[PDB]
Amino acid sequence: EDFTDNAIKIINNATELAKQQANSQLLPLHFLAAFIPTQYLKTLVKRARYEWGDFERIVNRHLVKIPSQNPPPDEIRPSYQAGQVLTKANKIKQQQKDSYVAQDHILLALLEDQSIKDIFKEAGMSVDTIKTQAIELRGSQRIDSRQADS
Repeated sequence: EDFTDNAIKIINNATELAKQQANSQLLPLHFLAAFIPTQYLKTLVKRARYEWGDFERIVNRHLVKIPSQNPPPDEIRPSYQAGQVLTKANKIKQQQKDSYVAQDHILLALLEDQSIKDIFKEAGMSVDTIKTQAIELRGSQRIDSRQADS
C-alpha cells in the first residue's frame, strides 16, 4: 500500500505518542490523538458546528489515562483494534478508488472503532455528523497524489 504524506505523519505521530507515554500498545486512541495539532480534523469539527476544545480535551483526558509500563516496550505494537483501524483504512481507500491511503481513510476507519465512538459521544458530538463532514469535504475529488489529502 502507498500512503499520502499526511497519512505517514499521522501513523508516525501516533507511534511517537505511545512511546513518549510509555504505553504498552499502540491504540486507536493514539491514531485519533495524532489528528490533534493535521488541520484536517479541526476543519471537520468546525464544519460540523462544534467547538474544537470540546473534542480536544476529551481525547487528551483519555490519552493521559492510558497506563504506563515500566520498563517501556522496546517495540510498540498495535492492539488488535489498532490493527483493524489500519486494515480498514486500506479497505476504505480501495472502496473509494483512491490511489493512496490518506488521512481521510484513517479517520473514517477510526469512526467505526467502538473506543473512538465512545470518545465522540462523551465529547457531546455526533459521529455521524463528523463522518458526513469527511464524506462531503472533497466531494468527488480523487486522492490521486501523495499530497491530495491536504
